[PDB]
Amino acid sequence: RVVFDSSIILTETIAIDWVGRNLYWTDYALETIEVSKIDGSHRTVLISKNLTNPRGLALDPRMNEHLLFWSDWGHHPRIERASMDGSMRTVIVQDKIFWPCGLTIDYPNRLLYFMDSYLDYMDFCDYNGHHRRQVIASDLIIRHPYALTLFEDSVYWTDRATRRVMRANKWHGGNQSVVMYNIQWPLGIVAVHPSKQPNSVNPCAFSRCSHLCLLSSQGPHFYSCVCPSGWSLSPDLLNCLRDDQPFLITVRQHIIFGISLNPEVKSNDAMVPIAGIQNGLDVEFDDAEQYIYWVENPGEIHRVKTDGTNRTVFASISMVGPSMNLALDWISRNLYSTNPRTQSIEVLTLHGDIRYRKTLIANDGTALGVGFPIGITVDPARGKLYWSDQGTDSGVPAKIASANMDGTSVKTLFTGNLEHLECVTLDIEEQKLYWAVTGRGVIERGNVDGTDRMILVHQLSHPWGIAVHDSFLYYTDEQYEVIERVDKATGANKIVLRDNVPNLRGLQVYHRRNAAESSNGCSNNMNACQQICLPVPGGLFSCACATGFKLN
Amino acid sequence: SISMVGPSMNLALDWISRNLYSTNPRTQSIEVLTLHGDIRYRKTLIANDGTALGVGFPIGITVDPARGKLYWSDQGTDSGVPAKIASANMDGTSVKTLFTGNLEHLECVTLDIEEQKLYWAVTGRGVIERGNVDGTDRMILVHQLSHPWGIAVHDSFL
Amino acid sequence: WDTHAKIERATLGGNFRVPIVNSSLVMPSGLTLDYEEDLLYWVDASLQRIERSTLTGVDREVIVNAAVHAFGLTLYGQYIYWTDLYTQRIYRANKYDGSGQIAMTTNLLSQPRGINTVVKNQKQQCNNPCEQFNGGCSHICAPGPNGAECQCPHEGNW
Amino acid sequence: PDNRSCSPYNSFIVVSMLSAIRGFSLELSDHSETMVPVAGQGRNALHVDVDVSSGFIYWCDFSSSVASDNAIRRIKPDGSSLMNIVTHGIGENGVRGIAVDWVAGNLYFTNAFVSETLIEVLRINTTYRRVLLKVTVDMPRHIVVDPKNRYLFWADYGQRPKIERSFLDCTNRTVLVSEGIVTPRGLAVDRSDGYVYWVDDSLDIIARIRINGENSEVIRYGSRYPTPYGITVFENSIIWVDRNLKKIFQASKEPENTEPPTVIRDNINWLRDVTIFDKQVQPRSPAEVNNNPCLENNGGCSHLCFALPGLHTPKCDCAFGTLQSDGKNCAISTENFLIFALSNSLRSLHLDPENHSPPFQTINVERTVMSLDYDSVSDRIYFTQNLASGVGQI
Ligand SMILES: *[C@@H]1O[C@H](CO)[C@@H](O[C@@H]2O[C@H](CO)[C@@H](O[C@@H]3O[C@H](CO)[C@@H](O)[C@H](O)[C@@H]3O)[C@H](O)[C@H]2NC(C)=O)[C@H](O)[C@H]1NC(C)=O
Ligand SMILES: *[C@@H]1O[C@H](CO)[C@@H](O)[C@H](O)[C@H]1NC(C)=O
Ligand SMILES: *[C@@H]1O[C@H](CO)[C@@H](O)[C@H](O)[C@H]1NC(C)=O
Ligand SMILES: *[C@@H]1O[C@H](CO)[C@@H](O)[C@H](O)[C@H]1NC(C)=O
Ligand SMILES: *[C@@H]1O[C@H](CO)[C@@H](O)[C@H](O)[C@H]1NC(C)=O
Repeated sequence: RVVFDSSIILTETIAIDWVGRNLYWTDYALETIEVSKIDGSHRTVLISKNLTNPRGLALDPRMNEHLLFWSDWGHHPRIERASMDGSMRTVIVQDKIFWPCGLTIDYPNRLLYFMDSYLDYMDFCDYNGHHRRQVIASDLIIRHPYALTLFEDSVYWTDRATRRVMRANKWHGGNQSVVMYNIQWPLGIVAVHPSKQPNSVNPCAFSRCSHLCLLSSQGPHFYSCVCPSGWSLSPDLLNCLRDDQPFLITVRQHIIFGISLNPEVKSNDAMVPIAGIQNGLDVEFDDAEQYIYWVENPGEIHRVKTDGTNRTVFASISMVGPSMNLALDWISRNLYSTNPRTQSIEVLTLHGDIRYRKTLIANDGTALGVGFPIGITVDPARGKLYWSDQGTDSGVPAKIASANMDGTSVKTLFTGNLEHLECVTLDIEEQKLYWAVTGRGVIERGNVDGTDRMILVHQLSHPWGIAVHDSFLYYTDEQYEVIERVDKATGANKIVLRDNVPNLRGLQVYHRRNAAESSNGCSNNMNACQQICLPVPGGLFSCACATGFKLN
Repeated sequence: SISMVGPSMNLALDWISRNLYSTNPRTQSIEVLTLHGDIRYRKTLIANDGTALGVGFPIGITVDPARGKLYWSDQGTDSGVPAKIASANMDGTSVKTLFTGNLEHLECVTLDIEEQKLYWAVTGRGVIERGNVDGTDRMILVHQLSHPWGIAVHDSFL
Repeated sequence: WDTHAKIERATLGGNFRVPIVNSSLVMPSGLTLDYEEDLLYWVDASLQRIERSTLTGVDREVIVNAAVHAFGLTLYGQYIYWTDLYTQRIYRANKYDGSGQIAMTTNLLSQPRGINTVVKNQKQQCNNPCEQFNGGCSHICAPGPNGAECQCPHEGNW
Repeated sequence: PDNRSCSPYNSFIVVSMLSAIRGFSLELSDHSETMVPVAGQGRNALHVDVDVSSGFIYWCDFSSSVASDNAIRRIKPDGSSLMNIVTHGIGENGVRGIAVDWVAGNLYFTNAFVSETLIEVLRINTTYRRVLLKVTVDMPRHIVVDPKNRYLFWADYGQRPKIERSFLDCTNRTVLVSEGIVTPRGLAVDRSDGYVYWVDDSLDIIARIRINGENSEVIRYGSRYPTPYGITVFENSIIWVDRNLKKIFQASKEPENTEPPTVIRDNINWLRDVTIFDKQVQPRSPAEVNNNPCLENNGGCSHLCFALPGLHTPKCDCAFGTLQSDGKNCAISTENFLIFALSNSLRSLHLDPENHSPPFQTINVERTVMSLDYDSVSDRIYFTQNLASGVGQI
């Protein structure tokens, strides 16, 4: 059985805290050391800062140590030790290390064994790293070791180059042996024996931690409570209350992160980061259910909660059809999408069990249709739909058009100087539209009525994503590899949230939906329409029907 | 050949001074080649210098040897150069943007020397526009075209 | 290199062709002799190991256990040098045990076939019995153990 | 200036974008190509250095797929004289840096292998070629030479990245910068003021440091300059290429300036490196190079001439053999050494790993040779050259 329903990828090593009944692992994709209970209830990033390529993990949960070890083979390779709660982080070994691939612990002797796949040695050192000895060095037996094991006085290591597990003595490496001869990829090795795990008293057995209890080297309790991502620890230190602050949902290729809106916090853990996606372009969130909707190839929409749970395929191309960009109506429970193949704007019903999708606006040959929509945004309260179209050579011009959320009364708000028009976002509070023009390298602003068009930000290379929250405009530039925040009024005070982030994409602030303005035609008249309800300006709801059916 | 002269995409020949003006696809620049004499000399006149007055992606180029003016059509680039119908002296100096805007998928541009007017085809709008060599009197001459490619003006016919 | 590979030893005249070692040998190569210590060293590409033995062959110790197609071999000082066909480089190890297995050269472009030592200094000098009137031989002379050993042309029957 | 005559360009920057090597004028209003572009099949120019006095433009080609493409070549600005300077011994990762000592006519390059790097030197127009340094833990990639100060600076972006300064023979290695540097992709030396500029695309920082450590100041930084890949210093300005922005910027070399950079060219793809081709940046007068001993007749050295700081006498090394008592001639080494037969050649190796100069120059032989035996008496090495499968020969 699989421990985690979500796809936690690039788990280079796994360490089991048998005393605390917790699981520790290192995520190479996120470059973080994450810890969770053995079942998987609460996964939390334990160490994130100053960590590039964490490979190799080790635990000493015995009551007197409660220590953690890991090895990094990236910039400035080293082996670090920290208490199993994440505190007291020190670099025990940082010299004569190039590629510290392997790492193990000899619990009785208090010696940790590690290997280098480049310098080709097998040394061990005390917990503080003061005393260091070499077992195997300057030997062709060790060519590309990966993992290590220590049963009694025998050390077993797997070499990926020689494709053979080998055994020798753990003090001088004399009794060399070949346990296995041909393994396609030996990689990790573990010695399954009760002696390998010394039993000890578990302080967490009687802890009052609400979500997670982790052993700590610091006394007197020798344990501490930990909060899952998006949660804040109460001063009582035993109960964790859920945080409610908004955060930037920064979408990149192959990963989606949650970045706290405060520029001071440089930790990408405002939520459980989605991993394993392919060509992520845009994202939408269901605040009420704490869901995150994103689209990945081929034209398929997936959803997961903010805590990395229930990650499924909400709607497939087989039933719903292809979709590229999203815009979620949180009032009427309708998900508006842009179809890349058909070059049209559609709507999908989240409410209920059966998924109904219909095409609202299609390329009808006039200048008021959809030529090649890139960004779409919705205003459920006012029943207006705003989208950005790059246009086509057939006659449809690059435009920022508007329409009612039933697909009627289309009009061209803005046009001209919209070369390489990117996604467009809507500020509901001020009824203004923010869009990014890559060709001009600017972020313009205009009213929802096609008036007061102004250039908010100048001198951009390839702006991709735009999000407006409170009085700040958050945008991302792919070529600059930067996420920047400016005042939405004038775009003057520029603050770099993140930098040197490759393959940036669109983003949206995970703000709390305004509960006051949480009613429209469909919300007030639920179940009136048989299949699809669409709000229209003035509080009137227009019933529509899915593909293949017609309204009676 | 590309070995001696280098790559070239579109041509515009000066029949007075025996110079052949070309458009380099790889370098995104406008060059000139000397037909007269035996040795072929080529130099780059206008190159993408980062300003809005350079050459982003030139598609059509025409020359007026008598008045010493060079007119070309550029589809522009996302770097900042806009889709334009620009003009310059035939030595590569004094560039200026005669026309801009509504030039999506701008095709080749031809010059009517007799009237000093420029004819260009905008595929995106599906029209064949007309304007003066001084950036004035821009009018739409032909409507309802799918993908107009070539334009030639002779006598009173287009 | 025939089946059941043998380290066949004899005199310079081939008086006593006695195989020193015949077991645990597939493709012997790079035979070397520890003159200072009177020992026999060799490598085997199929076995991928470097072993030493007494001149008679009573003792047999595997100096190097891990190797990749070790083909050449030579000995000098307290170090033993060999070449690998796979990594294409020259290594070095302590002749007594092999502790200091390092690489003497980078990844050579081609495969190093045979490695030898140039003893510019005094080599294994030993008075030649063949010096005195061809060592009492009317024909070719071979200075074997305990006096010279005369040799005869192979073409003729002698 | 007569407005009728033609003369070749004397001052321009040579940009080394992977597909082709092109030159541009420093005057922004000039758009002419200052050199015949170097393009063709298999052109992957990692770095470019120029020898102004001889009028040559060197570059290092790298190709993982094809081994024959990995070479160090040179060509005159008019695109006339192209010859492969270095083609044999290039490692798996290829040549990763070129520094040309115009004063002594020595070409320094960092041969890169799978697990080790060689900082080799080649005397131009000759066959002498010596591996000055062989390192494994460090990863010297881009190298720049300062003959006037008799120093050799390179950049390392491997584990424990740093910028190292060493003498012209790579002896007195000192770490100029060890902190605040991650990926020093590109290195340049200001000849006039004795500064070592560098660009770090990982930290998005353009910084300079004097040759003797001391002042380390940031010229440019921030969200902008996302990926500077190569820098060069001319007069009071630094010209650097940015891969992401596809522009060749130029700004004042002095720090604390805030004027926006000037763009020389735009929309150019796959920018790698830039260098300045001018007689000013490569002085050759004896007073200009602080009386460099290797200026004349290679300092009288038979194989290689290195000018060390303080030592007015030209230190001489040997590409092969050993330096004799005369100090300027190289003869065969008199110490015992190894001899090993490669497939097409017979070579030699000293017993001491530290000494990299072969006891004698490599002798190329027939298709295959499978043994070596040396007869000192006759000073000859017997070898069983197996010319073909069936054609054996002693
Ligand atoms: C290696 O050999 C090449 C080819 O001989 C040398 O290139 C030559 O370098 C000399 C000195 O720089 C050049 O002389 C100069 O010619 C120009 C006009 O072309 C003149 O204005 C200068 O005053 C000077 O006389 C020579 O032209 C040039 N030839 C070629 C084919 O490039 C190179 O210098 C030699 N380098 C070494 C390390 O010896
Ligand atoms: C990371 O490194 C920086 C620079 O040395 C240091 O200021 C910071 O405290 C370090 N943080 C951690 C978690 O090691
Ligand atoms: C193991 O190594 C020790 C020390 O070298 C040695 O005495 C012993 O004989 C060896 N035993 C085996 C099984 O190799
Ligand atoms: C060997 O060959 C040489 C040269 O032909 C000849 O002088 C000599 O007599 C031969 N035999 C001996 C015993 O050296
Ligand atoms: C070599 O470098 C050291 C500093 O590491 C310096 O003190 C010494 O003077 C240098 N060599 C000379 C010129 O003696």
